Amino acid sequence: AHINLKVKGQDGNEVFFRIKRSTQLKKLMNAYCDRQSVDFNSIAFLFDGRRLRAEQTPDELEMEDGDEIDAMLHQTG
Amino acid sequence: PVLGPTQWLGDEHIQRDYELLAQELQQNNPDLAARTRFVDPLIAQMLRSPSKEVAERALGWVRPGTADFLFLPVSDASDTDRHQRGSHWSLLLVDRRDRGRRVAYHYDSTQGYNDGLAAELAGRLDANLQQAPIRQQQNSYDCGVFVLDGTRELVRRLAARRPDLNLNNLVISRQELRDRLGA
Repeated sequence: AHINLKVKGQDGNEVFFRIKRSTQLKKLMNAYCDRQSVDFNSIAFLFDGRRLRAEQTPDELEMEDGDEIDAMLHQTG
Repeated sequence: PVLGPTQWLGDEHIQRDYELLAQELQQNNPDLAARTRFVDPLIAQMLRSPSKEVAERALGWVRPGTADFLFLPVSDASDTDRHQRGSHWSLLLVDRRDRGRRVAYHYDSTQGYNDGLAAELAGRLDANLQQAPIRQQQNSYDCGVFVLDGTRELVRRLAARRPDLNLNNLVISRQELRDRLGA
């Protein structure tokens, strides 16, 4: 019922999470930004080359234990 | 995403137009689409990450081995500083056709501005950096539009097998981009 995931930052920093596969990734994203003291709206999360949406769940994305999510700050120019 | 008339483009605007372009190319010229990569600007930055595993993950996502052409939007956003989110966009086209002489053409509407990042990305894609001509910007907010319209013009030229990829004659249209994003 549970899945362990790592969030990997652009500088290589890693944070580990354990969550239910039926739960929205919003909870992991909210917790990562909260813990990193960054605005949720300034961060994008990527998995398998695609931007993740907060409303998607791990089961929806076929995530398996040990999967990594890459967190990147948004860019402007 | 919403884009204003003089708003600086964010990665979300670039990525959305690249998504539309990829689907357009898949429908009109699937053989060129299969050999071309429109790299998400965030993934392009991952490719220059100081973290080797981040850069390698991004490389796998791009799968450059089976590609003849890579289009990379180049942001100058910081990898290590949360407040420096970028000032400028440029375009790197990697031509991998001669699998022994890979060339990375760097189109920058402010000539020279992003050359250091372009060189780092070209090296990480095993390619030699070549500055390539593009019409120079005459305002401080349209660099992202040059990147997107430059990409679209280059794709047309590649599909047509045109030899000259000089973009000094490029015509930009922010309005047409805003139309595409709003559709």
